[PDB]
Amino acid sequence: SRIEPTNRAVLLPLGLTPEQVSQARPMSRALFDALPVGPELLVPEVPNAGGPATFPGAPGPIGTVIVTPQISGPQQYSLVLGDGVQTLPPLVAQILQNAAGNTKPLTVEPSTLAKMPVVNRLDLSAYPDNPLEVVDIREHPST
Amino acid sequence: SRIEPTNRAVLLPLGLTPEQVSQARPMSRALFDALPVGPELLVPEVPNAGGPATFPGAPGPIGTVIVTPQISGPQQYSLVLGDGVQTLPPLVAQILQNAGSAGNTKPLTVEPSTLAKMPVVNRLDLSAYPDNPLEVVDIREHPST
Repeated sequence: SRIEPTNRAVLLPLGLTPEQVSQARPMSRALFDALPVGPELLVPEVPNAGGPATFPGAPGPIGTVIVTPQISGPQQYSLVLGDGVQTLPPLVAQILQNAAGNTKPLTVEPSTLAKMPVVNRLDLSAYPDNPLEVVDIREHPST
Repeated sequence: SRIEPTNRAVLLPLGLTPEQVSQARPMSRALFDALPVGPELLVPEVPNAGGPATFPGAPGPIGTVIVTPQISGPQQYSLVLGDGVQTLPPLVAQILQNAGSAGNTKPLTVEPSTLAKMPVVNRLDLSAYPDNPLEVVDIREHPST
């Protein structure tokens, strides 16, 4: 999956550094063809951000982020889609929380959030669960 | 590598103590010649310190330490040079603050959106220092090397 050096918004949550991105070692043309391609590691774009929602009871316009606490376990983050909401993992939410944007998401009650319709339309496959454990090539010269 | 007992700014972050260093045991001439010499453990000499930056929007004078807020992910320290900023390892940032204190005790906190505009530059060598505290061996239990 492709990455860029200037995009502090995606590097900072992921744990990468611009130097560590620009100074990486070369790769053979043969290995580059064997590996299947993933999407760009970029801030996931939301279509028609700021528009009105299709469903009743929506806490806000398209592209806004909503969060609800729990009695136990972590807080459940979510984003407003055109036809509903989709739950997002913490690391994905941290990407969106960086542009400036709002200082905090819309806080809401668990029951109303459970009553709203859930949709799945934005791809999360490329983003991980925790900061990446980047292998230091000087000690591991082969892949 | 050489180190001096008067430089409290470097002894403390590494995990050394002035008395401990002064009471170190002898070394034979035979072993002194065998070991290769490495660069000295001293405070990094940042060039042209204190002047204004060339690039726009610089958060402070050349040589100030910058950090980013913890809410946006693991904190990355950096140094502002004349033409841009270069990253710093955690252990070295502590030495620059302690030595370059002159009464100041903390860095300037800046957000990612304003940080991303600053150009990246690499103009000083910093690979000598380790990335974590020194596990100094208590010589009474290991008198041979």
